[PDB]
Amino acid sequence: SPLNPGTNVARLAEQAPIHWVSVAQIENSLAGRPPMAVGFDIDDTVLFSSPGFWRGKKTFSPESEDYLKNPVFWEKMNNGWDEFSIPKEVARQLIDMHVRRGDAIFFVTGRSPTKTETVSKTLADNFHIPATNMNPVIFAGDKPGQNTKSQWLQDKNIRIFYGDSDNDITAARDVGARGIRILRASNSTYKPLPQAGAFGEEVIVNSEY
Amino acid sequence: SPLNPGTNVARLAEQAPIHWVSVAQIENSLAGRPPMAVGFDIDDTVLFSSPGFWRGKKTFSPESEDYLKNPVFWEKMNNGWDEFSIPKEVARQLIDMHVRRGDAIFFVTGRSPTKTETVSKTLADNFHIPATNMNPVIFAGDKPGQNTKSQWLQDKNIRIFYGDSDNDITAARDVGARGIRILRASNSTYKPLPQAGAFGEEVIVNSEY
Amino acid sequence: SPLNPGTNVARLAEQAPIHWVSVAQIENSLAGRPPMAVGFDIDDTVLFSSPGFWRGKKTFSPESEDYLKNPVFWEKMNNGWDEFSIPKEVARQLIDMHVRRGDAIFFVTGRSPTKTETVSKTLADNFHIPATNMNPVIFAGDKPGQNTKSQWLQDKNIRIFYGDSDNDITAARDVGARGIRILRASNSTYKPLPQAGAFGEEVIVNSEY
Amino acid sequence: SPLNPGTNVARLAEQAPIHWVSVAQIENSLAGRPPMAVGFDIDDTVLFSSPGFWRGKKTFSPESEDYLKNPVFWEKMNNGWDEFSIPKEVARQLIDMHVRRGDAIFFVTGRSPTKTETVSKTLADNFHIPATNMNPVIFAGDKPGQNTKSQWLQDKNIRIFYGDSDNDITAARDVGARGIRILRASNSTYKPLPQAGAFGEEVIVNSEY
Ligand SMILES: Nc1ncnc2c1ncn2CCOCP(=O)(O)O
Ligand SMILES: Nc1ncnc2c1ncn2CCOCP(=O)(O)O
Ligand SMILES: Nc1ncnc2c1ncn2CCOCP(=O)(O)O
Ligand SMILES: Nc1ncnc2c1ncn2CCOCP(=O)(O)O
Ligand SMILES: [Mg+2]
Ligand SMILES: [Mg+2]
Ligand SMILES: [Mg+2]
Ligand SMILES: [Mg+2]
Repeated sequence: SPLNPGTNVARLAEQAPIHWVSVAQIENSLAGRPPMAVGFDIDDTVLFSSPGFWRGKKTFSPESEDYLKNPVFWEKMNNGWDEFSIPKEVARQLIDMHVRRGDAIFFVTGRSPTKTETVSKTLADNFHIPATNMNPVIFAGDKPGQNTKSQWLQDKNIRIFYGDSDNDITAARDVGARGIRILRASNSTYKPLPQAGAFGEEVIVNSEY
Repeated sequence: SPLNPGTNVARLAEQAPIHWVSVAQIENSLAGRPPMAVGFDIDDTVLFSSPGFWRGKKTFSPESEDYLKNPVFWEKMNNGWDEFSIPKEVARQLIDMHVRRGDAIFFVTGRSPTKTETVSKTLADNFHIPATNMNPVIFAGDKPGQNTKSQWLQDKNIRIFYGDSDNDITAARDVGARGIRILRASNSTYKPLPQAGAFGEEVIVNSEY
Repeated sequence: SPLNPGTNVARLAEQAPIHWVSVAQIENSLAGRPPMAVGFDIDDTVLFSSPGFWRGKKTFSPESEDYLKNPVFWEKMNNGWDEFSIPKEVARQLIDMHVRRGDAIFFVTGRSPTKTETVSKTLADNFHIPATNMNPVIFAGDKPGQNTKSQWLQDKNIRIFYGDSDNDITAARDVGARGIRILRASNSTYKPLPQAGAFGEEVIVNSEY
Repeated sequence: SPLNPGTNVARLAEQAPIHWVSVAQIENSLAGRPPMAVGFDIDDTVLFSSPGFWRGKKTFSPESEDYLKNPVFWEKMNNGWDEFSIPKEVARQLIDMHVRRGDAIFFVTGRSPTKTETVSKTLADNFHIPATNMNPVIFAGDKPGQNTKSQWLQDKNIRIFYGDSDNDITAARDVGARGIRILRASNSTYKPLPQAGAFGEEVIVNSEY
C-alpha cells in the first residue's frame, strides 16, 4: 500500500446507503403493538464471546476450525466460558425495551447443543430478564446448507429477530419476520466481518459495543 | 476547545440513525410504476446557487438579509446569475433516472417571482431535460395570489419531492407525497445547514455535490 | 454497484494515516517566531471560484478544456467573475492568524496573467487584509512540465505555502518551505479531487469550506 | 436526543486534528536506525484483556472497583485468565516489525505484581517473539520497592513506548522517549475511553483491533 495514501472530502463524507436505526426509533415503530415473541442471536449480538471461542481454538485446534465441531469444546463453551463473555450495551438497551413492551424474549444460537448449559442463566442474570419474559436458549446448531434458525423463528412465532450474521437476517426473512442487524465488533475472532445492510435490512447505530 | 482534543473509536465509528438511500434504490422502489409527476426544489437541491446569492448579499445588503426582499436582486438572480450556479451531480442522476422513466419533471421554488425568468431554460439546458418532460419553473410562496409549495405539489399531482430544506420535506408530507432529502453543501452561504433526516425521511447518500 | 452494499465497523472506523492539523495547532507551532513571508494558492484554497470557471467552460469551450488557454476567458475571470467566488472560512481563519503574527501575505496562482486584474482587491477586501500585509497577486500561469510557483516561493522567501493541489505542496517542498494542504470541496468543477496527505504533508481539518 | 436527529455534511466530513500514522510509516521513520529497546503497554495495547477484568469485577466486586485491589483477583488474572485475552492485530504488526529490526521487546504493565506470572509466556507465544527479542514482563507502579513506568523506560533505554492510556504517553514524554498511542476498543470494560491524540502524539490508524 502507498506509504502516504491521502484522502479527499468526497471520500471523507461518503455514506453507504444503509437504513440505520436507533433503539428509540425501533421502540417508537412498535408503539401500541401488544406483546409478541421476539428473538436474539447470542454471539456478537448480545455477548462478545470471542474470549471463549479464542480459548477453544487455541486449546483444541490451533491450526484449524475443527474445534467448532468438537463436543469437548462446546461442553466448555456452554458451561462456564461465558463468564468471560462481555455483554453488549445495544443488547442491554434492546432487552430492557422488549421487557418494557411485555414481549416474550428468545435466544436462538448456532452453538451446538450440549448435555447441560448455563448460558440461559448467564443471559437472564447479566441482562436482568424477569422469569416471565425469559425462555431457555434454543441451541439450533450449525449445519451447512441449512439455516437451522428459521424453523425455530416459525415455531416460536418470533416477529423480530436481532443478529450480526447474514443467516440471522435471512432466517427472519424466511419466516416474514423483521430482521434487524447488529454490528459485529472489529476485535471479534469471527472473521471476515459481515456486510451489515446487505439485505436492505435495518442496522442499529453504534451496535458494536 | 483543546489544542489537541484527540478522539476515541466509539466517536470514530458513530453513525446518526438516518435512512440513507441511493438513486439506484429509489429507482428500484419505482419499478413497474407508470409515468408520474415528480418535483425538485432548486437551490442546494439541483443547483449550487450560492454564487449568485453571495454576490447579491455583497451588492445589495452586505450587513443584512434585506437583499432577499429586494426586487432588484431577484431580477438579477432569475435572469442570468444562474450561469454561475453549479449543477449538482445527484440532480443529474435523478433527473436522468426520472426522464428515462418518462416522468414529468417539475421545479418548485421559493425564490421571489420576477417579470421574466431564464431559470427554466438554464435547468432544461444544464440537465438535458427533453421538452416533453420539462415544465416551467413554479414560483411558490405566500405573497397575494401565490400558492404554497404544498398546494402546487397537490395541483400537479407530484408524488415525490426532492429538497434540501425542512420545508421541502414538510410540503410533501402535508399532502402525502414522498419527501426525499438532499444534503446542502458545507460551502453554501445559506446557513445554518439543515439536519437532513430530521423527520425520519430518506436522505440521498453523497448528495452534497 | 450492488443495490445494498452494506458496511462493517472496521470500515466505519477506518482512518487514512494523515497528519491532520487545526489553525490553532499551526498558530501554536509558530508561537514566538518573528514575522515571515507566507503564501496562499487562490483557487479552492481561499476562493471557491468554480462559478467563474464553470461559466467560462460553458461560454468558451463547452466540449473541452480549451477555455483555460483562452485569453478572452482569463480577462473575464480576473476582472469581475470573482464577485461570484465564495470565500473559504479556513482562509479567513488562516489569513487573520497570519496578520495577527505580522506576516507578509502573498497569493500565488496558476491563473494566466492579464492586462488588468481586480483579484488583489477582491482578496484584500473579502479577507480584511491591511495594506502592509497585502501584496499584489502573483499570476504565475500554467505551463505543463514546470511548477511555475516554485521560483516565486523562492523569490519572495515564502516559508509556509497553503494549497489544495499537489503542485502547491511540491512547490513548497521544492524550496524547503512548509507545505500545508487545504481540502478541495466536492462540488468544485476541478476534478478529480486531489489526494490530500499524499506527500506526508499536514492537512487542515474541515478545510473544504 | 431527538428521535430523528438527522445530520449535515459538515459533521459527516468533520475530522479531529490528530496526527494519525501507520505501522509502515513508523517503520519508515526508523530506516537505518540500529537495533534498540522498544516497549509496549499490555492491556488494550497488545491484548484485549477485558474478558478477565470483566470476570474479576463480577466475581470479586460486582458493585465497585475493589477487585483491582484484591490479590485474589490478580493471582487469577496473571496466571491463566489471559488465555481468554484477544491479541490485537495492530500489536502483531508492530511486534513483527520490531523483531525484524532486531529490536529488544519490553512489556511494562501497571497490573499488580503476583507471586508467579504466566503473562510473559502468553505474550511470547501469541506474538511469536523469539527468545533473543523477548524480555520478562515488567510490573511498574507506586508500591514500596517498585519503580514507575517512566523509571523502567529510562532503565531499559526504551526509545519508543506504545500504549492506549494517557499515562503511557506521559511516561514516555517524561523521559524523552517517543510515545505512540493505540486506540482502546469500544467494547473494553475500562471506561471512559481515552482521548487518543490528547497530547499531540502520534496515534496508530485502525488500532482498536
Ligand atoms: N470467534 C468467535 N467469536 C464469537 N462467536 C463465534 C466465533 N466463532 C464462531 N462463533 C459463533 C457464531 O454463532 C453461530 P450462529 O450465527 O449460527 O449463531
Ligand atoms: N442565504 C440565503 N438565505 C435565504 N434563502 C436562500 C439563501 N440562499 C439561497 N436561498 C434560496 C433558498 O430557497 C428558498 P425555498 O427553500 O423556499 O425554495
Ligand atoms: N473548475 C475550476 N474551479 C476552480 N478553480 C479552477 C477550476 N479549473 C481550474 N482552476 C484553477 C486551478 O488553479 C491553478 P493553480 O493550482 O496552478 O493555481
Ligand atoms: N476496568 C479496569 N479498571 C482499571 N484498570 C484496568 C481495567 N481493565 C484493565 N485494566 C488494566 C489497565 O492497565 C493499567 P496500566 O495502564 O497502568 O498498565
Ligand atoms: Mg452471531
Ligand atoms: Mg433549497
Ligand atoms: Mg488551487
Ligand atoms: Mg493499557
